[PDB]
Amino acid sequence: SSASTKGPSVFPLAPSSAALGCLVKDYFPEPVTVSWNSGALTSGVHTFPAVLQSSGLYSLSSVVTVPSTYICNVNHKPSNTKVDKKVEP
Amino acid sequence: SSASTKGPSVFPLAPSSAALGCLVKDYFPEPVTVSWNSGALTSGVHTFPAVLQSSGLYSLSSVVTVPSTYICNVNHKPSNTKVDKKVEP
Amino acid sequence: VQLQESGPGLVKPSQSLSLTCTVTGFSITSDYAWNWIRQFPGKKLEWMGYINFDGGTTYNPSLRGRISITRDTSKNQFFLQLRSVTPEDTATYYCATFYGAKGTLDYWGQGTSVTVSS
Amino acid sequence: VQLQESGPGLVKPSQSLSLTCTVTGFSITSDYAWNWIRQFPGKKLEWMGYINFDGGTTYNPSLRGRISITRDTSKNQFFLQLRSVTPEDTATYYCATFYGAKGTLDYWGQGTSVTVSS
Amino acid sequence: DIVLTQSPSSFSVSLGDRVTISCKASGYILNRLAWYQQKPGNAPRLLISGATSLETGFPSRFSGTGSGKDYTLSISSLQTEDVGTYYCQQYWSTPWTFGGGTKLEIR
Amino acid sequence: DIVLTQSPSSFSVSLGDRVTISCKASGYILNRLAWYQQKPGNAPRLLISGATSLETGFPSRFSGTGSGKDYTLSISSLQTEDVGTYYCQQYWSTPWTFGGGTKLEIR
Amino acid sequence: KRTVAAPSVFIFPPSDEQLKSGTASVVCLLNNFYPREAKVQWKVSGNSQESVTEQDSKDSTYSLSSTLTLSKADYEKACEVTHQGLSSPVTKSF
Amino acid sequence: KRTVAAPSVFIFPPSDEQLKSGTASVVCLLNNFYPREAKVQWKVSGNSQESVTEQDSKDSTYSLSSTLTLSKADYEKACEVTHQGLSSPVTKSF
Amino acid sequence: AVLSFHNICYRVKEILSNINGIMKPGLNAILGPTGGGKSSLLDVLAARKDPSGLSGDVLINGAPRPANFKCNSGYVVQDDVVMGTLTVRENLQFSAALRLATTMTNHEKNERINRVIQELGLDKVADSKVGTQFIRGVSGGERKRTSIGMELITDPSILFLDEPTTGLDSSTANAVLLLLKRMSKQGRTIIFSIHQPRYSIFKLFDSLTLLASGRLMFHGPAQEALGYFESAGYHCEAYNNPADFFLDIINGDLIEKLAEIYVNSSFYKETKAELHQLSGYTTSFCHQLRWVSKRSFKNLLGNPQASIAQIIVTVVLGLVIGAIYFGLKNDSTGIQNRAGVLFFLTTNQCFSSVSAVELFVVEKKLFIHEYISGYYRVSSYFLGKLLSDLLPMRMLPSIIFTCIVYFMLGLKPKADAFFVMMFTLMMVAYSASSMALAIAAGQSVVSVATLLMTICFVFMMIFSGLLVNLTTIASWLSWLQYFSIPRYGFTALQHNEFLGQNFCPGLNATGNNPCNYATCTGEEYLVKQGIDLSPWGLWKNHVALACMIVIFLTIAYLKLLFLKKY
Amino acid sequence: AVLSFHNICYRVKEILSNINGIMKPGLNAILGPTGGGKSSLLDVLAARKDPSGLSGDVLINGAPRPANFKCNSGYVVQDDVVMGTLTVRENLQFSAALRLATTMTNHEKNERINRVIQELGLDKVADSKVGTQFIRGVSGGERKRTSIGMELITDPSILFLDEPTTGLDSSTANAVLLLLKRMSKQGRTIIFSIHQPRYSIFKLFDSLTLLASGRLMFHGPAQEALGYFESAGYHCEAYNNPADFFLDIINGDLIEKLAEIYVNSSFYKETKAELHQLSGYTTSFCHQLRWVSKRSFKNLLGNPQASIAQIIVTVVLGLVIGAIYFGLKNDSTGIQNRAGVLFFLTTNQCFSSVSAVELFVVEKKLFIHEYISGYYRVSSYFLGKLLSDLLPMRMLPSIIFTCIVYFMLGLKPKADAFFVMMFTLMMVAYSASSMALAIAAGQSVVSVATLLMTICFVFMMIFSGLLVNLTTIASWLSWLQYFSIPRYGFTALQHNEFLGQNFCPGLNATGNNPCNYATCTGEEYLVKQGIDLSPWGLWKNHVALACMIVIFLTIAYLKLLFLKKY
Repeated sequence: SSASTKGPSVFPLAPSSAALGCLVKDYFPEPVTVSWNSGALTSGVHTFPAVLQSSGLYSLSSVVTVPSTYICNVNHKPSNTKVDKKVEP
Repeated sequence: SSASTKGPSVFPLAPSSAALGCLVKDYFPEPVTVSWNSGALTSGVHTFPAVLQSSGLYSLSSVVTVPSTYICNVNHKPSNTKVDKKVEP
Repeated sequence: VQLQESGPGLVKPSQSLSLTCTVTGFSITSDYAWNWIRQFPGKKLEWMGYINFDGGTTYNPSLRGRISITRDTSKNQFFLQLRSVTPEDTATYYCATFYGAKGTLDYWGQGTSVTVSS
Repeated sequence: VQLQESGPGLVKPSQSLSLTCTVTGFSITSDYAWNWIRQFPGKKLEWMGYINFDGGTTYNPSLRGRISITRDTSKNQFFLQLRSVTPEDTATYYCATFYGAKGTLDYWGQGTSVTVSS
Repeated sequence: DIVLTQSPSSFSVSLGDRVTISCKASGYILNRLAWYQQKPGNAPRLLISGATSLETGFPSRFSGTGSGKDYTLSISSLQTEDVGTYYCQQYWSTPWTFGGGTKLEIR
Repeated sequence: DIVLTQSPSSFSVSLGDRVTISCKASGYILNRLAWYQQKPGNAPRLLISGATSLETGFPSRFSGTGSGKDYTLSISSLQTEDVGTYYCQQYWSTPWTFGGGTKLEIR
Repeated sequence: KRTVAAPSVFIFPPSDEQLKSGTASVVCLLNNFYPREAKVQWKVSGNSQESVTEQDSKDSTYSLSSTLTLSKADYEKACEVTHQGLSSPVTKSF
Repeated sequence: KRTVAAPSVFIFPPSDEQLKSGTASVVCLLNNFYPREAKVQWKVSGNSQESVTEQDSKDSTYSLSSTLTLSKADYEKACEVTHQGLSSPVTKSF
Repeated sequence: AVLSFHNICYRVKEILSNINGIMKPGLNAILGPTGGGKSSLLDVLAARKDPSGLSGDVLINGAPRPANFKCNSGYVVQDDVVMGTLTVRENLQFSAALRLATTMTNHEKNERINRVIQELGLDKVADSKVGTQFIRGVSGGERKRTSIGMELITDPSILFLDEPTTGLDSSTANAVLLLLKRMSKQGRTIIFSIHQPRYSIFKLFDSLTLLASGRLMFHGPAQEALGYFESAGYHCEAYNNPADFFLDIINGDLIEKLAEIYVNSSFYKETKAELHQLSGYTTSFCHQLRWVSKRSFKNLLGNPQASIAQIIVTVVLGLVIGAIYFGLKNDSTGIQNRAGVLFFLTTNQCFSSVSAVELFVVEKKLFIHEYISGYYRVSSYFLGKLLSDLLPMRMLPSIIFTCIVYFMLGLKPKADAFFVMMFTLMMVAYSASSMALAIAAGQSVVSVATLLMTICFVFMMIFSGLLVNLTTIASWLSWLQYFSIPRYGFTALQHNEFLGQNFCPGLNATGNNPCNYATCTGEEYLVKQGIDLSPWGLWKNHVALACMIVIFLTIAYLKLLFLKKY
Repeated sequence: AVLSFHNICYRVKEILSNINGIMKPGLNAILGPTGGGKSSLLDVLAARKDPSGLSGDVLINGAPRPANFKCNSGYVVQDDVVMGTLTVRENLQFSAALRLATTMTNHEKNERINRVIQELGLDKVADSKVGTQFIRGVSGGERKRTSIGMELITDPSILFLDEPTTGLDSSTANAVLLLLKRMSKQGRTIIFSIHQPRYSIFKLFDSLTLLASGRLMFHGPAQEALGYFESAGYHCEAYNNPADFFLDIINGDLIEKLAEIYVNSSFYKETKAELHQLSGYTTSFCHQLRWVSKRSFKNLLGNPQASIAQIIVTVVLGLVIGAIYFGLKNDSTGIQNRAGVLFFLTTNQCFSSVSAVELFVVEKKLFIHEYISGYYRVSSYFLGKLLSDLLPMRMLPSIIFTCIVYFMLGLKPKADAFFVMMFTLMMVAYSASSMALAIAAGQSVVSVATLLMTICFVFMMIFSGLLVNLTTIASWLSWLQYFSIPRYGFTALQHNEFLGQNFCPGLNATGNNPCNYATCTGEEYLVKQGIDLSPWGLWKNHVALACMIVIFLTIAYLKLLFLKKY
């Protein structure tokens, strides 16, 4: 369990038919914050409690509940990987 | 003692030139009592505290101090060996 | 020496919670005091109370009137009963032994989760 | 841990008796109380007094004003000094350690004889 | 009652380094302080009893060095077996209380 | 002060037999009673410490079974290693006192 | 006791955009289930991460989410959920 | 301290009566010595016995005594004392 | 009946030098300055002074006074000793119950009471209370009439009154002396002392005796005194009272001149001739116990402070202690709480028992008057007052404290343990109260006894065994512990609470203690206080309290037996 | 100077109804029954009654009484308030030190004192003590003269005396009124009340005023009263005193009939005419404190019980405690002994301080008279009495106890520890004494204040921390501990003794305790009592005692400031 400073991978997945989930996969140091429509929506968010791996890395699951354009973006701090992801309506 | 009852051996020794010593050598059970001239001279006696042997028998040294006929005798208890010994003037 | 919690893992609001602890390798009426401790989803620990080897008992004031601890000396059991249960607690419950002369919780059961909700 | 008595084995009536005890494997200022005990000819035991780890001291009332116990913390020594010595109290003198929390004389020196005569 | 504070909620330390955990009481505790180690999925396990005495079954890499109201747990040369959550507990006053816990998230 | 009586000055017992030594206090002693074994030419050695607890480095053939003012030391299946003088001691009151001693002698 | 409920399951497959990167995060969302304690297994494992979150704010069930990290060499070749609240697993494919 | 001393030594040989019994009890008495702590050794080694007693009533010196038990086959063929307060030991023969 | 005194002298040092006179049916007044013979002559004539000093002779109708005379004559004290919380009917009934013969039916005693209460004009107040600090009642003039009626029960041929109007307003004092003159016309001989009477009073007297510094200044018919002193050489103006003019002559406007003139005067020679011409229990112990106890009980009920106030303070203090010590624990504080609450309970029984000093002290003047007058034995009085006042007022607060505190604290939940506490709290109250009666009996003031009682209890309370460990005290003080009342109470209560308690939670110290200093059971606490763990270690304390009761109640009785009555 | 009063009425309910008269150089007497107007008219004339009820007008030489009048006129109390342990010279010197101007040399004040002490005929007793319980001294006649001289220091034109002959023998009462008649011939106006004068006094009066039930019944020249009542229809015989005959008429041998006659009588019309021919601080605070303190100190030295007896009791109790607790140990009994001895020392400072109730209560009548007479401010009086009496008698026993016990017991052998005990024992004595003065100030009797003080200390002493462990008490009582004086003393003493002590011999327990429950060091004992181990944990107790001193001494001052003087 050893982390050198490395930034998250990010992926939003479109629903079956509704809720949107974006996963912020492996990163460290850990003070990550996640933003929906770059702050234009904040109701109905649940970031699920983060994981820890045998490498010493952390993982976070970000979800919105809404009958649906969307942006998932991540202003992660000690690596300037300000990761940004999009879906079409 | 390792074992039950046996009676003392007794021997008085005459002096060099004065004191008289009689030794009451190996006996058990232990509550021996010693008499000089059958009680006619109780003054100047010292019975030394008894020994204990590797067989567990007991031994007692009986002495009188006096410028000198004498009797050393021993009314020993469970063995009934009423041992008696004599010297000349 | 050795402890084991058991009981219903799921209970209604305003009902009563109930856990047995069974002891082996020692007698609950010989020595020590016998505790209940809970650990919250927020990972903090709360001590709840004890029954003593002589059957005297003591409780945390946070649980005023909600708790009692009782025993069955026929079979080395003691029991947590916690009435008017509420979804705000919903913790993991441990029985443990307080050693008396040393002052510490030296032996613990594996602990059991309790869920409370509508 | 390890104790050893030493001193003059022979002393005059109305003189003062004096024994050193040297301790090794432990420090006399650390924890215990440090005793003197005597055993009489025609065996019986008398406890005489102690000095404590903090330098406080206590004595048997049979020895009223005759005894003092003192120490040299530079070299783990403590001393029995017994004034107006008399032929009635020839004995074998032991130093020993009182364990405090346990309440017993757990460690003893080999002891030293003292003769007093006219 | 008496409240215990552990000042950091979590650390970040490298393997093989030194680490030091601080527990602050509201009242005087007079060394009636114990430390518990918890591995995930298990009961808390006693590590130190009294402010300074280590339990048989832990290595002399651990020691506690508190007095008065401020207590601390030291690990010198920490090892991979030491990863977990640590709690102080007071046992001076009858409503016994734990500190908030602190997590050694070894990195 | 408190005086201890051991009733016999000496016994007489065979190898492999059972023996039982009685110590009577004048005051209540509340289990602050210890037993010492002395071999000839040696210091007394502690045997029992608090009226019922036995020292590490003695056989479970010995045990003490007193209460109140009357205390006793038992040997069941005595052996040749056990021969010697035995003393009780109280440690309740500050002038500590030994019993008169009692001797075990082979038969 | 809220009223007991075996799960509902929704697959979260990659977008038309993601597959340009040579690897994929393929995902399986567990929703409406009760009482907290289910598990997920991956078919066509090891490359997996998952979490359970708190109770839902209007019906008081639970939510859980789970992952597999995968390559353009093996994505185009399912998640199965085990829960004790019904007699069998349920499964669906990306 | 009474005034320091060596021992004085007296042999205690058998009577004309005792030798009729097939064995003898020849003896060695240690008297006037100080301070208590002599030893006796026998020459011309088995079945040795010895004992010691308190101060004398006028000078407070000690007394000691010792025994060799012996046969009619070997009586007609001495005790020595290693008291350290001498210049060197003393001996005499029955 | 005529009372004649010849050559009276009295010494304590003389105070009556040589006095001669006769007194007769009618109203006879003894006057002079306050330090003179006036009061001492009345108390010699009445047999109220000690016969050891009296050197003359007193005769009735020409025959000696019998030893029985104190029972056959009435004597009225200056300041009234009547029971202020009984009614006028009840005060007369208590006198009639004890001074009349046991022969008489209750109707034959009520005929005597009715003749008396009518003759005194008390009819409108017969059933009114005689007045007390907490009870407005009958007026000072009627209070004086009531006291006279307690002597008229026996139809005495002679009444003595000490200073009968020296305490009343002039318009009452004339009505009291007009009542006395109507009584004198019944053939009763009335003999009394007074302080500076008005001319309006002095006109009533049938004889005057005048005394200064233990010398007689005049004796004769009363209206002749003015003519005698004007003949002797003094002068009275118009508008001036003869009774002030006499005391003015005594004060020199010298007493050797006034004594020598009287020896030469006609009134002496006539008196001397007359004296040479003249010189030619009722009831059982049981009935006295019954009536003494009865009066004492009505008095206890007729007072708030002696009853209700002490009960209210007991209940309030019982509930305050019950709140502070609520729900005792079996922990490190449990010994301190049980030791401290039981020490409060015993020492509170001692200091609340200091009020027993007031039992005999407030009654002293009434007791001495009734005892000299032959109402009762000292035995039946002393027992009848213990049985009535002291007994119930020491049971009640002991029972109340135990019922309130015991189950609030949670002391040992056993029936015999509760009754042993109740009995132990009661024995320490009777013992402390008996010590108060031994200190107080025969004294005249509450304050010195109250101080000495308080000083005794603070020294006894050091030796109680809480503040100093009794096993540590040096042998030359240690025997002082046997003299302490709080210690026997506190030892019995500690024995009863602590046996079989445990105080180290999680540590079974019953068979061994694993670390020596811990003090984990109530037996370890008891032996560390030097207390005995046997049942005799409990009961030894109650036999000690019973002995202190018997010794102190004997000292209190012997103090009333050898008190000086005269 | 002539003092005249017109249409005087007074109400509390009326007590003076309507009264008119003139008083003139000479000897003027006010007579009647005790419940009548006699004393209330004297106190209205003298300005000794509250002006809120007074409904008429009083007028000197034809001009109003100034507010300054109480300083320019003499008033002599019925029962003398003179200092019984000062001498006659010293009592007059204290009056001269405060009533004369600060302008005057000590010789110019001694000329005033010598003129006064000679005029009163005190020359043979000038340096004798004025008499006390423990000190035989000057007799009641010269004691009354001494009190008159304290008013003559100022050469007052008017003297008022309430009841000046009441409590004196008839020859002394004549000598006092013969002295007063010689003074009246100096031109002084002397106005006084009497309880029923002897004829030989009544002949001396220059005017008589007679009052019953708040009605005037005569006012005129005194010898005309007999002729007026014989004209009104009554009869005096030979041998009868007019002054008794007037009170007999008032008693009905009706007062509305006798008041109506006076309104119609010649003596009214003559009086009414003249009343229409008319009507048509001195000294600094410092000097007052100096002399108040001086009188108070001479008084403390002039008494055994207020000084020597408390010192002797302190030394004896100090040596008794020193013997019982001799040579404290560091063993299992050492905590009990140190806790119990320090608890005895603080509670003894509380109960011995109950004697402070007596400070102001015994002086109350003297204080009110001297304050109304303008001797001093209430501020300089209250401070001058704290500084003189209370201050030294609370230092001394605190110093003595500490010097005796400390080295007998073997308490901590450090210089600052010894002085912190001495200072803590002294603060608890001043605090307890200040609470006594707050309860006692303005009350008239010792007994109720003494009981209330004693009841307060037994409740404070429960919350001391020995008898109940304060950490265990329920939260709704627990705040009562902050009100207790013994607790701040006992906490400061326990902090000072126990820090750094060890009590488990043969065990070290500074870094760990091998088994809990053992209680082996004084810090473990202190925290188990709830005491704070910091230096502020010691000193917090002394700031609390200083606050209780300041609050209670303010309540004692405000009680004397708002006491009713009239």
